[PDB]
Amino acid sequence: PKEPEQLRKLFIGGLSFETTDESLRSHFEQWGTLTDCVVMRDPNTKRSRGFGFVTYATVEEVDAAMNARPHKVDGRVVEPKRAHLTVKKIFVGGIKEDTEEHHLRDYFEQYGKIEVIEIMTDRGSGKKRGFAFVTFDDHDSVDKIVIQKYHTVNGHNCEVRKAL
Ligand SMILES: CCNc1ccc(C)nn1
Repeated sequence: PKEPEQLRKLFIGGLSFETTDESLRSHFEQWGTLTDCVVMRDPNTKRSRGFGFVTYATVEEVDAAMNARPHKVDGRVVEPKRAHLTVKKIFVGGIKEDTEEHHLRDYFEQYGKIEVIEIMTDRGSGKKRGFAFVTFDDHDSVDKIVIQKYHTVNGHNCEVRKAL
């Protein structure tokens, strides 16, 4: 059936205070069907809080919207994020001693543009320790990676988390 609603949402920060439900929707409907679109407002003044959210029908639509950044909405470049600890680096554990840089590259390059691959080695012996760090040029790669239940790299079932 339908992917969980939480995984179909984009929070949108940095809105122009003149953006409305209607103008935010007209913008983001370019990349898919929107089931919901709200600008957050003060309950008493109705003045914009400067952020909102949109909900797409599918995760592929969320991907399309993030691939179309930067978004200029009503004259202002906004900041869309998936459902925040916003980082560009992941820890990859469980890769043992036989996983190479090209294994990590070939797998993770389909999530985002890779800038650094660091396979960790023992400070004394030089032996591989069984984990690595991958740095991307942008946070959405990481956000897509860490919501997956599973990552299989070089036949290993890997543990992947955000790295600070
Ligand atoms: C040690 C390998 N480092 C990297 C960095 C970036 C890319 C794309 N591939 N490999």
